[PDB]
Amino acid sequence: MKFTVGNGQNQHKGVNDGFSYEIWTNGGEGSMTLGSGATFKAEWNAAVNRGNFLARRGLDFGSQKKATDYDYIGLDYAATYKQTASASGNSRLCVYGWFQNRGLNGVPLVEYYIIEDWVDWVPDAQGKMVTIDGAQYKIFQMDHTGPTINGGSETFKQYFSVRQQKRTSGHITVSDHFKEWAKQGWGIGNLYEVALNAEGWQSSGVADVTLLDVYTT
Repeated sequence: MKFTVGNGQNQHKGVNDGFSYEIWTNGGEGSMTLGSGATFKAEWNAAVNRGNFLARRGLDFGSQKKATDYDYIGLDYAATYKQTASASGNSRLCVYGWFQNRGLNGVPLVEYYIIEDWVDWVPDAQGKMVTIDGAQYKIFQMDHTGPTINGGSETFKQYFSVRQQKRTSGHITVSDHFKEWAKQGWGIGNLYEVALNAEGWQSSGVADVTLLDVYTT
């Protein structure tokens, strides 16, 4: 089952087997092919000025409770991921989601990234190295202004963990990243979703996610 963007429709989002799916582009083309469960394969050609593409699948949490209230959140994945063109472009493979702050006081709206692999460029800022799942990640936060899960342009926060040693398979203790961000004093809203995300800016490539499991205990 395939969903194509950049040829009439710029987005498709839905659910299958209890896991979300979403593909979107501005100015590129691409497709996502679902597999069982949360698995999928995606391909994009957006190696054009301001070409932008995303494909992601994940577990919705309903924005019900503080992300760090969940005792354990695991994500296990295996993928092949390749960038094949770059017009001064880049891409990343990452865990992705939001902390919703609707109804919450003195808490920011957060889009978060746990970046496992990237090509040519990755976000960076003054940050701190931490050890999670036996591996080094740099954590930092930054302002961003743009469209949001809530509607049009606003100024919100992005939280990042960037894996120092790139990889395309393994176990992520997603709840340990949330704890590390919490330890910095950063505000933590209600968990919207936990997804695995392939995105590309002014690039082309493929991500074939053959294993993807997201769970909470």
